[PDB]
Amino acid sequence: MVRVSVLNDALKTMYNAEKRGKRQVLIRPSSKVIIKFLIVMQKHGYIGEFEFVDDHRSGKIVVELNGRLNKCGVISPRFDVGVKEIESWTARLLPSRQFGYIVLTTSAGIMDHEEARRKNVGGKVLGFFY
Amino acid sequence: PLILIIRNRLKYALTYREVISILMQRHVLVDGKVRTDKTYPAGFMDVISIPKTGENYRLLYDTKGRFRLQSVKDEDAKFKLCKVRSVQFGQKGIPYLNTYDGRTIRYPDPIIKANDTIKIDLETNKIVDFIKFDVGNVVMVTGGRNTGRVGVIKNREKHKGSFETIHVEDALGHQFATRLGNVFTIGKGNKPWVSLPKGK
Amino acid sequence: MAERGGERGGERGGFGRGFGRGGRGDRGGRRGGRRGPRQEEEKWVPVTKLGRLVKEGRFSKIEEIYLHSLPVKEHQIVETLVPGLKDEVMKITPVQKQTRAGQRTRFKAFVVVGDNNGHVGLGVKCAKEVATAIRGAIILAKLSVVPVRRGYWGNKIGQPHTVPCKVTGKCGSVTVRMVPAPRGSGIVAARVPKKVLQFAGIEDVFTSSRGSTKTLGNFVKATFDCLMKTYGFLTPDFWRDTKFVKSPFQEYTDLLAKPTKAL
Amino acid sequence: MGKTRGMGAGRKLKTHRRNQRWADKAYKKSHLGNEWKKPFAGSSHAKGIVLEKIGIEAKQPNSAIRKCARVQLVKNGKKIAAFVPNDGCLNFIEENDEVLIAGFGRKGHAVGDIPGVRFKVVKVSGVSLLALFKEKKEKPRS
Amino acid sequence: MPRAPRTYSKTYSTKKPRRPYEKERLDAELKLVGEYGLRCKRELWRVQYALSRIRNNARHLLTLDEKNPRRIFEGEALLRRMNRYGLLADGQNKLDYVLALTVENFLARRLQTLVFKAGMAKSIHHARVLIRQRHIRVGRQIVNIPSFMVRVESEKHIDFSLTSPFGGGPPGRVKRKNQKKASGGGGDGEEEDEE
RNA sequence: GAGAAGUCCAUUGAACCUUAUCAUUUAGAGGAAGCAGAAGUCGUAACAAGGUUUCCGUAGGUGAACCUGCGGAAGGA
RNA sequence: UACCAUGGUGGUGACGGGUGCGGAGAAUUAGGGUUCGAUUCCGGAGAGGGAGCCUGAGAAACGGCUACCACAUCCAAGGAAGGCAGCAGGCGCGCAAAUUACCCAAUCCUGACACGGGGAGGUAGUGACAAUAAAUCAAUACCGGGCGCAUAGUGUCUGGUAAUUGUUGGAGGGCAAUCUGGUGCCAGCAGCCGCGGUAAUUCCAGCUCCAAUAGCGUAUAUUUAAGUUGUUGCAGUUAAAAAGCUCGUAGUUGGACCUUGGGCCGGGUCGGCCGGUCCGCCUCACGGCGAGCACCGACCUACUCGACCC
RNA sequence: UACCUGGUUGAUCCUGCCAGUAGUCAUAUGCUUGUCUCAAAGUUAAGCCAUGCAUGUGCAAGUAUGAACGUGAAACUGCGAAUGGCUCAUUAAAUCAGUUAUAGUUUGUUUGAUGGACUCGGAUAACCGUAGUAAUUCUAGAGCUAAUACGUGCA
Repeated sequence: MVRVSVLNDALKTMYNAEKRGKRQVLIRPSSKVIIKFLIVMQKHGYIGEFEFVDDHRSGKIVVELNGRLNKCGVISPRFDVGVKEIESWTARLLPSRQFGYIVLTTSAGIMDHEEARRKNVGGKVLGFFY
Repeated sequence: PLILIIRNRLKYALTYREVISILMQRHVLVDGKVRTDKTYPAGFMDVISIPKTGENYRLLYDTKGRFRLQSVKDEDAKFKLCKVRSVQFGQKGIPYLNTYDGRTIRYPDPIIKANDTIKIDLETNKIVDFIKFDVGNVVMVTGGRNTGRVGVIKNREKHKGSFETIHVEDALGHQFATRLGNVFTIGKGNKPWVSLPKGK
Repeated sequence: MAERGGERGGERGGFGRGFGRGGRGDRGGRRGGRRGPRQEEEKWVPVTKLGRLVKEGRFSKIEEIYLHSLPVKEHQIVETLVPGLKDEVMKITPVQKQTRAGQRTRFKAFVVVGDNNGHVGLGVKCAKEVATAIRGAIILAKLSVVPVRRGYWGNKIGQPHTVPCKVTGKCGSVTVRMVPAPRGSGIVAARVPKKVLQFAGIEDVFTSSRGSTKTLGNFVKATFDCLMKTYGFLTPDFWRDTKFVKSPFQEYTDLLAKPTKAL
Repeated sequence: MGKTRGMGAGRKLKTHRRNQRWADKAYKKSHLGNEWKKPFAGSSHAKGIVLEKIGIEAKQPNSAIRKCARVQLVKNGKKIAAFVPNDGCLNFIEENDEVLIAGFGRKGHAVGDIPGVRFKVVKVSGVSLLALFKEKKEKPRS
Repeated sequence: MPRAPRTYSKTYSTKKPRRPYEKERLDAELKLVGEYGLRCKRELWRVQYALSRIRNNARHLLTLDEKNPRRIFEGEALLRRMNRYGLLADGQNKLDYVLALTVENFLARRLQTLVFKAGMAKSIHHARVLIRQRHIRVGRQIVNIPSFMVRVESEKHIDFSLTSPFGGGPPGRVKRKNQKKASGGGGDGEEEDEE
């Protein structure tokens, strides 16, 4: 299959762990998710070490919070890509109440729900980062 | 149809089963002729026409799409625009150019494709002008939600099987396109029919 | 009732805010608990880099360190000791001395009830439960009752006689009480499903409710709460799940608001 | 869950299965039966009751027009029924009592209770007290 | 039928005295049971207003109440109307009040704000005072009447809708005994036993 | 020049009887004892290491509950 | 229909069997689905069963024939004679559904040249089978009780009397509502539970209590609840449940990086009848009906851009 | 709003179902209906049918007209009786829906197009006069008569 879930699980598990950061292997779609996470300030930053020739890559993703509570109160997959459970621009069923965001690989790219909504695009939800 | 539309002008009260008398009183004309006929159909651009101390009306569409009468000037009453709905091609240069009202014309006159319109008087059954379906000309839209609006053609897109959409510049507000069937040409630089308030 | 919701800003995010404020701290994460140990170690390295030791005690230092050992002392909180809750309710008064202590004139298992103030107390229900012994099988009773002030915490207690159980029960709910932040005129802050065992206990913000969690709804000071609690009509469990909801709220604003620490 | 929701050639398989497993009742109902059925009976008998306790209700067996013979319970106190008559049956369910799949509800010839009040449309009589029963008996005779 | 709900409403209002507790459901229900009762209108009916109220978008509680100025309600704030289900209510059926210059005579319609309620000239001058006066006078008379009378259920004065009942003088005794012997054997039940 | 009653060949191509069989409603040759009511007899299996630890595939066989041979299991000492 | 070729189809369900019209739509339920598919609108089909034909622009014809069969009918009994699943109405089947009525005034249509016709259709009679609003009480004075004041007496509401003014369901629990009389596991009752084995909270009567109230419950059908067909919305270790396990396919899915197309997506513009549903306005005293206006509709068809991922 | 509560039990929690409760139909039992006002109105037999009746027009479609008094009217010819109505038996099907195809094809009448006042004869119903299986239904031996229905000459 797809990685996707591992990345997600790794993050929340990490938060509970109070781990400084986590690492794993990555793509454009799972860099893409990571970037959205950074954009909406879920994580401090992410890096993809060794990215040019070696057989693999990895991605050092740094978690945000440290202390008290953790930023990622809850993150869950719903349904990955290739796909079906599919939403429309308008169909957008959801969680939070706009507190959180839902990473949606849209048509356009992987963007957040709000952008896609604007973007006038539907796509396939990745997960509901809260 | 002629009955429905004259009957539409009435809708205050008290005809319909009595209907028959209006026609008999020979006070109704369609395109400058006598018809007294209960099953008669009429359609867009027909000119319909009342007494004696009387008036003239043009069949038009309202913004939704039903056919309704509108008061028309005597000057305008003289003319009618006929859309070329189909063609059986040929002779010499004659297509048999069918028009929307159901009129035949065989032959020249200098042009001519479907969606072009012919400006015709009434008495003689003479063709004054041809209004080409092309960019820069003005059109009125015959049906739909989009109905009852006018615009200038910005561009036409042609595809396989049929010429799909006609794009309009216009609006007092903004741009819109419709399929060709919808488009009825009403004006060119040389000759317009347009003097009727406006519009999205 | 409705729906996301909107307006206004700060006003709106007020109420229970303080319990929110402190409380954000005290669960998770490295500060707070969860277990907090090595996370201490990881903590020690930062703080030094920051405030800085001035290196023979002197003036400055003596203060600073005790300004550190207080986030640490605070960190301990596992939300069964008053802190966050306390400051909100009021307070001052002789009575306050007695509660922090130690048994002065009063307090043995008591003394928080006076302080909170007026409020309705209604019996939810009383139930049986029959437990079989050598000579004869001894009828008991277990009564679940709520007076609640403005937070939420349900109580089940029993006694071999019907009347004594409730009296002590009334204290029992008011002490060890946790304030969910409502956010609207009796509306939940964000949708949460809380579950213990095989009960599927979801709440979302729509209309009125029915049964066991309806009388609970009224007493937390909710007025529109659409609670689909399904997997048992067994009433003792139904209230119990719902209490775990109404104390560990964990809406976004909770996650973001954290920056600050207190004496 | 198995697949959940994908594409390439695949929804159809567990549409098939669900119909097949189906508990409740298929193809509406009649292996006896339903609808208002008027069985004319000539068996008055008494039958026993379900595993929990005893009694002995008075019952009347009836053979249905739609070809079945079963035992039906009669509700209300007291009763009489005669030449045939035609007593109309609701066919309500107990969820069970032995051999007693239906009961005959009050209907035409099926009478109601000794002149009362209390009540009168469960356990049932006539105008004020009685008046209906007197007329009722007459019908079948002539 | 109307007397009875008003009596219950009054009972709920007052106090101390005898009684135990309640349950779950009963709390939600009982409240619903008061607010309809002021209006002295039916339950099909509060709920039908309630349903249009649930259906209009806005803050749920308020709209039902907030859109309780209904022609009946309104008269009550204006204080011309003695109680809602008043003699004035009956006056609304009499056609005495106007809305938009036009008449209606159902109480049930829902008034919106900035509507004018005035009486009407014609209806001031009542048809059936004249007739009452008429006897006196130059004739006969004989009084009055409220009633509590009847006619059916059945004189005494405590009577009808509603009720009094009476039908007194049973004796049921025998009839049960007449169903205890009768309902007995035969008719049971083919038991062949012998000890 | 039209062409009535009309008679024949060919074709589409009705209804009774000829099949032979399948289906439905039915009854039914003769027959087996699956569940059940409580008001029965037989033994006392299982139920506590149930007085021979239970259960199980498998065949044999016993009034029967069942027994046991073989091998397996611990939901068993 | 000749001749030549022997085929074409189906593990993505062909061929076949059963089914107590298809769509527009109805009912639900917060959404999803479930359900329902019909009388009406629309298309198709058949007129006792079945084939064929003339006529006419159009019929393979309910109000035409031919004519086998099925079945009533007429008979001066030789021979003819019929089409109600068209209205009204009969018959019997069944749980059960209307006057052997009135009119073309409206509405639309056949006819044709100008007023004629219609069981299309409308009326009224029947009729609580969907709907709603109003009664019957009710407003008010005065004696008697409680609450706001303060033995009493004031201010206010009830339990009756005096003046004028326009029924049915249940009451142990579910589930809301503790008498008295009579019976005693007998009789009967409760759709589960359970009640009666003599002072019954459950029978039955009568008082009283009350839910709802010109309606009500009861049954049938159906759906929600019931996440109990689970897509949203569940299990398979001991609860129904993990295939003894493998070798392998058709069938679900797919690690990284660059680039090209573009089936999966935005805008569209067509159609999405009316009725119904929702908003709001008036019209018959009101309302529901009905009128007029507005707002929403999946999805599916043109066109162009667009590429992250399959 | 929707949400649940009773029963496995000494008592408990979980699995799980029965049952109440909620809404609803083109329906029945029905006790009970003072009221205005609109509405459903045989998924049983596509069983079988008595009685009246469900299609008509000449003041410019057509020449003529016994009988009735230019006015009405019976037959022939033209337009119509196929529209409409109602029932889902048949019925899972290019049957129907939605989109296209159709120069691969029809459209009379009509709306519209294209073509275009010499002389004429022919027989016929009604009306009649009687009739056969004959009470018959039915139609003919039969006198008489009219055709923008017919047949022609034709720039």
